[PDB]
Amino acid sequence: TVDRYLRQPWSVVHGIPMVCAFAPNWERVDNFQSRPEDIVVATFPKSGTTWVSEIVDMILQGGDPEKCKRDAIVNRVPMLEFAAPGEMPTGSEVLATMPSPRVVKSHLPAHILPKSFWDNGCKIIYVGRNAKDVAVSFYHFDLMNKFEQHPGTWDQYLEAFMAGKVAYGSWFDHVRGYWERRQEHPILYLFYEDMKEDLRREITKVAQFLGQELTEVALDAIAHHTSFEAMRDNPSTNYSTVPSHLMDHGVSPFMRKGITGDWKNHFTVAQNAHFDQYYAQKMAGTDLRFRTE
Ligand SMILES: Nc1ncnc2c1ncn2[C@@H]1O[C@H](COP(=O)(O)O)[C@@H](OP(=O)(O)O)[C@H]1O
Ligand SMILES: Oc1ccccc1Br
Repeated sequence: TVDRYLRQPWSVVHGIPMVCAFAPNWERVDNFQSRPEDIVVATFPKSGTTWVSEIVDMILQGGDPEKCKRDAIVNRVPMLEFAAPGEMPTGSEVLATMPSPRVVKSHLPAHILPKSFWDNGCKIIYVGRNAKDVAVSFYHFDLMNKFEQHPGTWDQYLEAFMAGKVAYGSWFDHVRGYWERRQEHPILYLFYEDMKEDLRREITKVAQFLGQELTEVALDAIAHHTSFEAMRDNPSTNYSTVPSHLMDHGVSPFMRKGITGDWKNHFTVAQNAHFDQYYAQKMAGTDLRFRTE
């Protein structure tokens, strides 16, 4: 019954391209009832959502791995806007029966994140990643995720990505939006590259933002269980339990490569030069900066 929604071109909601299966009955997102205690993990897709979600859930468990093994991260951290009409309950429905503090995954741009989150002052942890690696990760993600419009070739996908036509829209608007919205809201704004550089440093910042104290032992336990290699091999976090007819894990696994700089293995010389010129124009007039190396 969900099949008619899969592998369809993007729908649109509030002017933002949307996963086809997610777009119907969008009032469930507009009118989502948040709780003041909700923790929002917000990202442009493929920017480290799963990685930070597992860290957050681990902090809430005091660093105990086994409370995070009992269920897959897609059930422990539902995505707000997820829907699979006729096969699965929506993310919003699932969240209503979760005890507090709810950890809420979402990829919505800040200006269409449900206004309840802003009015309850919910803590938001945003994760940004450099646009080149995001493009690469999101291309391979769409090759394997049947919810997505098929991306065709990489060169055509990169063009769509730069023009903000992919699901959830313009990367440039997405990352700048949450960067500026911290002026009126508590937002911890993390960078994927900083987490590659020094993961324990970034865990400590997440912990302080959530008001949690971590012993030295728990910090090491969290870092040990959120390494790329650990999360790739963990069935609870590597999405290998998602059914085959929704994600073709053989095309590309979710825990694909987990590095910074895989763009160098995908951008052609020409694509790289054209991207850099366009990026520099788009990112002028913001102090927000990312690292590609
Ligand atoms: N512990 C970890 N360390 C590093 N990268 C991780 C990671 N867990 C997930 N990732 C990477 O995060 C990306 C997925 O992002 P999201 O969780 O927002 O969907 C993928 O990037 P790659 O496709 O470049 O490998 C995935 O490999
Ligand atoms: O399920 C998805 C669809 C599109 C982008 C990210 C995710 Br996660």
